[PDB]
Amino acid sequence: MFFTCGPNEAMVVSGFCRSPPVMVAGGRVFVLPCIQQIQRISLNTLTLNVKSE
Amino acid sequence: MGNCHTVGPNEALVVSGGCCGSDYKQYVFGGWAWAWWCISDTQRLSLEVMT
Repeated sequence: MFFTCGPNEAMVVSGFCRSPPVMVAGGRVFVLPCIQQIQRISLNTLTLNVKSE
Repeated sequence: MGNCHTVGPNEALVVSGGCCGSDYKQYVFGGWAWAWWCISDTQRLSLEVMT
């Protein structure tokens, strides 16, 4: 089955015959849903209010 | 009966017992493993940052 992510995210795929996990930023990957797992990370910027007192 | 277990890079999976012997630990850190219901148990630990 095909899985897609925007450029704002990276997809990590681990599983059968994919022991070194495949990492794709903004693309499509063919995955076995019951024998391989997909995880994601947001590439967005965070505007942090860094207080000091 | 046996199960196929998929593991993320963030996890250490330890499987005790298996195709290579009796008295041993099988070491996994992402990817996958094959486990026999009564010949090999499966236990995981997170490798993430803790602050």
